[PDB]
Amino acid sequence: LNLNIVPLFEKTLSASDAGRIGRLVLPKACAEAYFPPISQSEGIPLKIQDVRGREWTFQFRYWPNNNSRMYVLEGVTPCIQSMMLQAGDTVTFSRVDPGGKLIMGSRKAAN
Amino acid sequence: LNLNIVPLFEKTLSASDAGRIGRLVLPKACAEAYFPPISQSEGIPLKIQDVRGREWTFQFRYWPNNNSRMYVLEGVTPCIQSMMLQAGDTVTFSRVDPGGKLIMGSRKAAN
Amino acid sequence: LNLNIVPLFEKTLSASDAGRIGRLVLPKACAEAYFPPISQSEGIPLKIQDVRGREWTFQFRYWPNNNSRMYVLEGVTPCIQSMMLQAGDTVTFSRVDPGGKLIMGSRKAAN
Amino acid sequence: LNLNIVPLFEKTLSASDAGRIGRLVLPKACAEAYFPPISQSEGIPLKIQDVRGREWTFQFRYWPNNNSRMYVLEGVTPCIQSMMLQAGDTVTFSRVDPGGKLIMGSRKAAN
DNA sequence: AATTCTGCATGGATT
DNA sequence: TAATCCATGCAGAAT
DNA sequence: AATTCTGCATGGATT
DNA sequence: AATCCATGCAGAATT
DNA sequence: AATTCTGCATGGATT
DNA sequence: TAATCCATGCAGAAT
Repeated sequence: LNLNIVPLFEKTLSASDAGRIGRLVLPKACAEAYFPPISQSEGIPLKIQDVRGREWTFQFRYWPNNNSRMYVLEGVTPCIQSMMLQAGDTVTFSRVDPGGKLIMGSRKAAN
Repeated sequence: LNLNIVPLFEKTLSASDAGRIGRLVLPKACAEAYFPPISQSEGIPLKIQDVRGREWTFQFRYWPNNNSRMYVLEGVTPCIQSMMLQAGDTVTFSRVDPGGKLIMGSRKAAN
Repeated sequence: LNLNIVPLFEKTLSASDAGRIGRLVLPKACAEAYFPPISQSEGIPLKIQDVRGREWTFQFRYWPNNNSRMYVLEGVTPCIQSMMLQAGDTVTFSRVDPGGKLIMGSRKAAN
Repeated sequence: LNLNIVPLFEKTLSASDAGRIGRLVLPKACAEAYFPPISQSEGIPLKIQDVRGREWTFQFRYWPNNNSRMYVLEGVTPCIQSMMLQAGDTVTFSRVDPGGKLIMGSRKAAN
């Protein structure tokens, strides 16, 4: 056995995503591409560690938006600014295979 | 099957660690607590991935010093340069189980 | 407020303890005297600090094994090795008061 | 090489401690009992490891207050936020030997 | 030549 | 004091 | 044109 | 009547 | 009353 | 233009 980290996708935080309300809008291509598929209104909870083993629990959810859905991680506020990261910076999602483990990272703006 | 990340230790890079000399000094308590034990001064190769998939292979090695040992990773220059680390930034090592895979991260210095 | 460590109990590591499977077999008297009570043998996740300050989360669990049980901590091998313990060395458990925080420690064998 | 944690003391975080001023009042009894002695208002830098192995540097310092002193750690807001603590939670300090290193941990309020 | 690379030595800071 | 640790110095070996 | 920083000062709250 | 600490607060320093 | 949170629905952006 | 996406606004809800 030998494991490998695979990057899945990335999101740069909007002002809305960052803090306050507590939800992060996931790019919908990426959300269904790499995260679990859900049809249920309020979808599954997701559990994801960072590189230091710090576990986080979000609710992975949709909103019907017109014809199609809008994807969110709810319950993000501790993670964002327990990792002390504000708006316009980027949060990253990767995966450990085999086993499909979700791990997240975070890069601050280029300047 | 469920996988789990545990933090191992951190090192804040000295000018020699980030220097062109291409070596990183590991604290001896941390090297023996968390990296595989080594008998021969000629070390062992260690492979370490970051969040973004970029794997590195360093030589984990020691030097006789007084009577005790001094521990180093050699071959970090590709890694330093690539994640763009300077002296005073911090490199962190944590580990994935089962499989004892080594993963690294980094935070930039506060100023 | 001022804090106090109370020693609870010791185990001499068996050849089966830690190792590839990574479980530490607890004497049933000590698990029920000192660890939180558990009804289902799935157990609970338990958090324990080692003599290095490091916190770990192991699974506190049993197997029924006829009427009586056999109790284990799972996920101990990185921690045991961190303390440089080998079979025949000793694993120790202590309590911090107030608060009953559990500490996992170690003294190596008489030779 | 005998490893051993010694617990030193605890403090319950006030709204000013958990606040964003970033100074933590050490009770003068504990501050003089366990931290290195300081003669002069201008403090010394102090390094404290957290339970997950990350190093933090605060300023250990005092203020004249009536005839006696009032002691503080400055620069705690990122660290306090890191442990997801708020007013009424508890911060604890221990001393890992060999090396006399300070460890800071924390348990959240009873609810 | 003169520079870089290797392996250990040494010394400032801390326990 | 006495001891330890680790950032860096600095002598050969090698470009 | 604030906010944050400082260096305390004051006062509520325990004995 | 003491003492200790959570917080007020009034200038200085920094947007 | 009056701020917080839920679940959308609107409309600028970016294919 | 065409269709979505996604940043955010904003009413019934709920504290």
